[PDB]
Amino acid sequence: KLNIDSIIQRLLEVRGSKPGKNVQLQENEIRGLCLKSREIFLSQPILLELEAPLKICGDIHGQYYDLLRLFEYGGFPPESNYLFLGDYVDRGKQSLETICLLLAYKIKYPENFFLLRGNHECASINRIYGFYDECKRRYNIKLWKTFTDCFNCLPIAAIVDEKIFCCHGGLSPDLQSMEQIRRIMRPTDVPDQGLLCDLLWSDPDKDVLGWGENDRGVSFTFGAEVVAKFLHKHDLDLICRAHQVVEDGYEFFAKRQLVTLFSAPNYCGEFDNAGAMMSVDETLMCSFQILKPA
Ligand SMILES: [Mn+2]
Ligand SMILES: [Mn+2]
Repeated sequence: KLNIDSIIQRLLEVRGSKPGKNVQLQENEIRGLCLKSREIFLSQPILLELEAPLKICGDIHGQYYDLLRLFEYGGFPPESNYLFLGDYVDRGKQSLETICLLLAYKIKYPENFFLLRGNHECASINRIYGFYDECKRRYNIKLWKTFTDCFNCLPIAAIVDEKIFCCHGGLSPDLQSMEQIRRIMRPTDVPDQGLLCDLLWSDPDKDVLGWGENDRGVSFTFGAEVVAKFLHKHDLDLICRAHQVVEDGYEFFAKRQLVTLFSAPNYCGEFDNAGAMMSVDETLMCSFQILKPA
């Protein structure tokens, strides 16, 4: 029933245009993307095990023309494989086009295109920061609820070539074994405390040694020694996360043992930050493509 090729073509038809121009998909089509992608998310593991080559991207936040930019730098699927780390919606002006193209590509290339859950893929958050308002203005509240049901089934973390641990936010004090992530039940809303919360909300902090309070008013901050012990315990080389705006698009922490990625240049139209995209090759070498703000 769902014509994915037609949907992707219309979404990509606005390429090269001045940012702002919408793509008007039909309600039944956007609902179709949610229901079908949801099935795929539930069919695949909640802790993804992926293999290079792979392109990894951080926060997008409805900056649709910067998503299109990332693909023209990285290569449009299926030329390259992709892992996104969450926060697809809110703040930007085109959350709908952004999430729709991502879900379209997931349905089209389910073994070569991956999406993790960010803290904004939660009804309680995206009701406040723009996505609910965008859905209401352009379609209806029922469609927004259909996105919620989809988001509640997104995977939570990925391990790339048994060496890179990927999640939106960061580590948890309750994360002792990877089996604990695998035992998280979907669908679920993101709780105010616990493992799932921390994985989507925590931040690294240079001034903290162990675990400390997070200025967000939720989850914790973690220091470089916590990163060191986590990598050694689970025999990993790198934590790759997002969740925080960084000026150069990427930023290393704890002597290159953790990296923060952010893929929305000129975030909110307020910051003057670059976006970045991490490339991982077959030899497990990491490199970065940089998108300066325009
Ligand atoms: Mn974000
Ligand atoms: Mn976030």
